[PDB]
Amino acid sequence: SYTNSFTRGVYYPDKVFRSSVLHSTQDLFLPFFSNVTWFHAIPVLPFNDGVYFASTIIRGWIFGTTLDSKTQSLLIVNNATNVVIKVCEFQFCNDPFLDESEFRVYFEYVSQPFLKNLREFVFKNIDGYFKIYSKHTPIDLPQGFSALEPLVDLPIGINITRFQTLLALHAAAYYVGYLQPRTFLLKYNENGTITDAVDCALDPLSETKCTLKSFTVEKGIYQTS
Amino acid sequence: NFRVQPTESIVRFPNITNLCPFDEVFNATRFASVYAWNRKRISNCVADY
Amino acid sequence: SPIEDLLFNKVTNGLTVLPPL
Amino acid sequence: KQLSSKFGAISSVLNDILSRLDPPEAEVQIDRLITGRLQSLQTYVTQQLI
Amino acid sequence: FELLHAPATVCGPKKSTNLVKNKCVNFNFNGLTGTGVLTESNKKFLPFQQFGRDIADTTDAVRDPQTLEILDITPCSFGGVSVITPGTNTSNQVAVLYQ
Ligand SMILES: *[C@@H]1O[C@H](CO)[C@@H](O[C@@H]2O[C@H](CO)[C@@H](O)[C@H](O)[C@H]2NC(C)=O)[C@H](O)[C@H]1NC(C)=O
Ligand SMILES: *[C@@H]1O[C@H](CO)[C@@H](O)[C@H](O)[C@H]1NC(C)=O
Ligand SMILES: *[C@@H]1O[C@H](CO)[C@@H](O)[C@H](O)[C@H]1NC(C)=O
Ligand SMILES: *[C@@H]1O[C@H](CO)[C@@H](O)[C@H](O)[C@H]1NC(C)=O
Repeated sequence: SYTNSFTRGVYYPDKVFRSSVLHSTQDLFLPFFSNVTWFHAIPVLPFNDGVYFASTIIRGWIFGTTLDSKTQSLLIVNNATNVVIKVCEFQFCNDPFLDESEFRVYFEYVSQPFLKNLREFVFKNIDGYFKIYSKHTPIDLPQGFSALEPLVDLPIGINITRFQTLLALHAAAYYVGYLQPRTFLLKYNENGTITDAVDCALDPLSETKCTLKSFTVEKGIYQTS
Repeated sequence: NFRVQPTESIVRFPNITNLCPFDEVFNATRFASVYAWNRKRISNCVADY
Repeated sequence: SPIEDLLFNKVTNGLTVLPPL
Repeated sequence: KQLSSKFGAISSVLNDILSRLDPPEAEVQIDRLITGRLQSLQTYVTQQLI
Repeated sequence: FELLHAPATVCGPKKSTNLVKNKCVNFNFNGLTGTGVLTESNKKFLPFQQFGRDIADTTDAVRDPQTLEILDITPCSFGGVSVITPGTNTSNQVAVLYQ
């Protein structure tokens, strides 16, 4: 099933604070009005760059290159106490699933867990790192705008080629997006929150707003590109 | 041109965190054999030498 | 003058900006 | 805005280009950087003159 | 030691110094090297935000790691000097003007 994503998927490109200015950034974001493969499964998914993830019950994310013990692989399991991120040469099944005291799937990083609402997660894999972004905002994606604050950084080093999700056996559905490199224009507020993002490759008014570094344009002629 | 100069120097850096395991390796009751040494990896911790 | 007041109110490292004489 | 551009050099910070690097190449890199900055300043002065 | 194969996490112990206020030094806040005064900040940050900037792409506010407070940055007061003088045929005295 396919469903258009209106405007969501905006995360902080850095940890730099800004106050009521406009900051042109060129990083890897989620484009606006791009279709996402809204699943309804109750296999394996390709990884280009980015696992923009949103669901409204499921916990777990398989990451790796071959998914097997031939090279390093990543594992994330979230429960009520903490989060364990185990990286090793781990052997996985074709369709792993959970049970909650028994493990049927087959350095660690113990911190606070990642817990109607909508758990929006944006994943990145560049410069040998791994970055988790999240924002639990209560409510076909709903019409609105919100930021995605950063979280812990995991030094891995290897490249990620394929990924998979998990099913938590007590299900639900989750959106999957894909990021591509482009340029946004983000409007920081006075307090320092991202509240409005405008693209730079859309209908030409958006590109004019990108190339004039302003949100409001007057009548006239503008040469852009 | 007139420019007032700094009079001293400071530096700030975060806490020494996770308390890197080295006392259990450099001060141990028993040790491995000279042919079957056990490799120990220490990471995810700012070292203190 | 009121016209001067209206006109003035409507009109709104290492680099140094000098003040006019 | 032009003050913080690399100008094709190694970096754009004096305390990074004159400490991490070795002066046989650091002299050439800082020469390139100050040449670019002086070119930008000359462009600004010409614009102000016109 | 294993080098040039992975991100580096076993770093040496970098020491820390004491607090300072209202006297511009060559500070170094988690690798951010700069010169400027250290004043109490009236701004409000967010917990994921490290250091601030402005329109002119310059650092204005920084957060120390030892405290949850934030310290503003303002550069040391620079200014050109000028010499008020009459003719040297008239008098030898001069007056110094700071801009
Ligand atoms: C890093 O060290 C500083 C200096 O001790 C810590 O700051 C205070 O530490 C004392 C000692 O436990 C606490 O009682 C205070 O509450 C701390 N003040 C603040 C503002 O945090 C600082 O907490 C340390 N950072 C850590 C532990 O993450
Ligand atoms: C997404 O796919 C649906 C069905 O294939 C289509 O109607 C819609 O126009 C697509 N979205 C965009 C932005 O083209
Ligand atoms: C959560 O999982 C971790 C291992 O991933 C385990 O150590 C912990 O006991 C679990 N907490 C529970 C079951 O409450
Ligand atoms: C910004 O912060 C002020 C208080 O400092 C508050 O009154 C205002 O509502 C905040 N604005 C937003 C958009 O959060």
